[PDB]
Amino acid sequence: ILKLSDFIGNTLIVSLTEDRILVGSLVAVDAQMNLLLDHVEERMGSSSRMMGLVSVPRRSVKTIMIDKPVLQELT
Amino acid sequence: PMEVDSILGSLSITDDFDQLVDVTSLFDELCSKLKPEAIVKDPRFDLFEGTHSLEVNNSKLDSSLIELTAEEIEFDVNVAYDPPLASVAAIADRLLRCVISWLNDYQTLPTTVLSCRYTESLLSSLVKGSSWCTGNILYDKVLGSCILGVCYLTKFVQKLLSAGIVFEEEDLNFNNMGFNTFDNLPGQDVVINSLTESLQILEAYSDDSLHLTMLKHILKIIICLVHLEDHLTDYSTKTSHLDELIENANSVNGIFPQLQLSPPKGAFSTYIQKHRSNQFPPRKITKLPTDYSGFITLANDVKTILLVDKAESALETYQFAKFFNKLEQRHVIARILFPLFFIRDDRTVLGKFSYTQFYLLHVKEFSAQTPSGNELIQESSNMLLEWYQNCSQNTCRYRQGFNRQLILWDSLQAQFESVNSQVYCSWTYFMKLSSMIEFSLKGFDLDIYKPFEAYSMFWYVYYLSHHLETFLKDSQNDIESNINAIHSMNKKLKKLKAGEKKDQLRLKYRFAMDNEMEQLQATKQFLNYLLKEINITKSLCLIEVFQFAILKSFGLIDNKNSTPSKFSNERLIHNLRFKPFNSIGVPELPEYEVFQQTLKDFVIEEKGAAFDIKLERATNFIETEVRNVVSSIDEIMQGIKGGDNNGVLVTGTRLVQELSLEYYCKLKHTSKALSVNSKVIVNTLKKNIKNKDSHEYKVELVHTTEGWNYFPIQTLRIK
Amino acid sequence: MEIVYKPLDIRNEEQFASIKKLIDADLSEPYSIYVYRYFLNQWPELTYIAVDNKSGTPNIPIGCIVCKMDPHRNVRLRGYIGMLAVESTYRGHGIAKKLVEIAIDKMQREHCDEIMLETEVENSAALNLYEGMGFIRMKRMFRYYLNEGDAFKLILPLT
Ligand SMILES: [Cl-]
Ligand SMILES: [Cl-]
Ligand SMILES: [Cl-]
Repeated sequence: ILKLSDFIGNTLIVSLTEDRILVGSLVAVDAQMNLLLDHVEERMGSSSRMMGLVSVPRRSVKTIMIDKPVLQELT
Repeated sequence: PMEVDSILGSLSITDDFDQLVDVTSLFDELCSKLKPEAIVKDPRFDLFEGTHSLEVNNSKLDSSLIELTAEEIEFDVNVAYDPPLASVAAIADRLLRCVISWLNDYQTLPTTVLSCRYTESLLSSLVKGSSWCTGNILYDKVLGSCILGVCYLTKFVQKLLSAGIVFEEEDLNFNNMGFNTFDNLPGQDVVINSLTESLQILEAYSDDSLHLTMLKHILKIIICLVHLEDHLTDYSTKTSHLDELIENANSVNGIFPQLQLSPPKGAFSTYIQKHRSNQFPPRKITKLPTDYSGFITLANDVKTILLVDKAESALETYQFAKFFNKLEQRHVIARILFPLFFIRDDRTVLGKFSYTQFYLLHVKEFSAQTPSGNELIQESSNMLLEWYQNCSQNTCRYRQGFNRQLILWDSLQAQFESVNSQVYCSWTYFMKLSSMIEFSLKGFDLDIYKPFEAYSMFWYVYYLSHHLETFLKDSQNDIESNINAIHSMNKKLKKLKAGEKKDQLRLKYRFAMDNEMEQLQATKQFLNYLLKEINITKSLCLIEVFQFAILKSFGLIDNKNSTPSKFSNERLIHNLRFKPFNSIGVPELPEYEVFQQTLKDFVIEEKGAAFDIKLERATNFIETEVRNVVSSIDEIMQGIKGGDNNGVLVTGTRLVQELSLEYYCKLKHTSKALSVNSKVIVNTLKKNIKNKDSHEYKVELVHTTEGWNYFPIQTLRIK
Repeated sequence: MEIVYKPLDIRNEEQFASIKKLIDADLSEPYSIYVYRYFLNQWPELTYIAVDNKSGTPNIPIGCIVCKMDPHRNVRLRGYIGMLAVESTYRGHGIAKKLVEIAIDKMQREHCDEIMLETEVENSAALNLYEGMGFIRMKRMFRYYLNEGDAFKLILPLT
């Protein structure tokens, strides 16, 4: 069985509404699925850049993905 | 979009992770079970850290959504835009005015120097180990040298900020967006040679145009800015490059109206905020200065810094610190430069004295007594150096620096007191009490105090000034006692006939004259100046207190908030205002009841003819004391002009003679304005009592434009 | 107009979003969702809203105040006023003053020793509102609001 508490501190892949994708460590999540991510890397096509601490609202998140080996480690 | 690398790059995004699983569904189920108030987070993590977070799809918090024009998006450094000379000159011009906007106008580095695509290009190649090839000599060689000069400048500013002299992101912004050039950026000799070589290319041009003259002056200006590091690396006091910077800035200003400049579109943009790693919200580019006058201000402020090297006494440095940054806030580069130029690498002051020698010089000139590595002296010397460094802070941090000093001076004085070292205890007391007074009056310049608080602060400073004058008067009496003791020896010698005991007295007397007399006279005349200055401060505070008491006598102001509220009381508000002085033992902070009783003795509670007679005594004092203050200021101004060798006053203002005169001139203006305003108030209020439909007035603390705003004018104004 | 001042309901999600819209309109530089979550989730009892009961939209917030409190030094509780916003159509009716009064009253009943806020030195209306309640300026911060100028640190002592 799983909880959100198991996920915090682990890198997540969050594709946004646009072609941009965010890779960051999950810091906090609230009841409305607003996420706060640290050490965020913004990937758009060829380009990549760091953006630090970013919060992503509900409407902005297209999908949430985690690495397979990391996911099994949390359990 | 259509570009090849962005297309193929989409497949490479997931390459780093071998296997990814979608967990969007699991996240929504769990979040639904959470109570609305709940947040899932690490227990150690504090939610205050998230208060400085970005937010996607928020225009004001998302730099990825910055709107750029086609020229801004497609700008290429390798294209030689036409016309080349005019475009290169326009590029260099805007970059220099970006330098001014950054340092003079306190704009951010990403929106000024880093907004240029050429500086970004050079810094990016420099990180690895001009960075663009256009095939045109103006872009590749001349403009490349310009960018290198400015990039050398910002690197030097980084070294200045590393010393921790001033406060980051307040006096000077240095968000360089993760740029670290290591040792790859060339040394000063290479940069100056590169700029000189571009100058010779411009000499070769047979045709002479205004744009060409512009570029020649810009190039020489950049050379001067690169030479600013000479004042720290070699502690040079030479003003040649600083004078050239002024001349070239003046020549460019006359050229500005004659021609029109247009940099290539997209040369300066917010592009770097959108694509380079950025942890901050996007910011628009602020309007740039229209001329090069900011370089003139920078050059003269730095020239003023180098003057302190000519100091020959502790009093000359002390008065330099009191005045060099006092009339108006100096350029931030000059304000960083002064403590680094004053307190040098080899742990010496100006390369002349050690820290303890410098401290003992202050005690000697104030007390006229020889000492005849102590921990108390080591701490006192560090305390004194921090006092000098606080002088070059901005106008707000300057007052805040005294918060730390007052309790440290007090503790230091009490520690000297416990070991019965009364000479150092005396000098520490002078510095503490002078700092208490300076800290309090500085609040009026910053408009910290509301009009109803004006009596409390002005009377407290009068109270402090009275104790300082009493202390100084006793100090000067001790000096005179020592002077008369030497004089009495000479009187006794004349009575004595030739004998062996007369040889002893002549021996004692000659040593005193050779080793003690000259310093006693200098200290006596120095204390004479301090007594005149503190009596001016004392009189001005009293004049303000009388003015307040006249206003309250007519019912126009009170020493508390006019509209009461349920939440607080006047005693708590009074104690909060005087909290900084609460832990100082000598002089004791007067109790709340003493503040109230003192005001009652000033306020005229009588009515009618009895009121009129007491009011006349108060107004006559203001007018009479203002004229006496003007006479005292005039005497000080004569002494400043005459110098320190005229036998009456010693002011030590040789290095800041013009600035100290300008200060007392402003002080004289305020004094006259206080008297004029007292007459206006009395004439207005006598007419107002007569009329039943009297006006409703409020009191405002008004700054005199050419005055000294430690003593604002308490002005009536119709509501 | 029939203005009603009530504490925040943390369970109401629409009430939450309405507060964000009000505060964001006034700000030159905005706050993230987690700025609001830092205040409202940890000090829900220190955020108040104003609603017009006789308006067409009765329960929509037309004004709000957001506050926190923490120990300062070790011995004193410092209340803090983070945000104050009043809708443009409802300005000039003393609504902001009533929101400050009800928030300070709550923080005083929570044994705050003092209330602290920052404001622009050029914000005459804010200075007049706070200093009229007993606040005094304790500090001036150089270019605290960047090109909008310096700030004053205002403190109202309660104990
Ligand atoms: Cl441009
Ligand atoms: Cl000692
Ligand atoms: Cl008082």
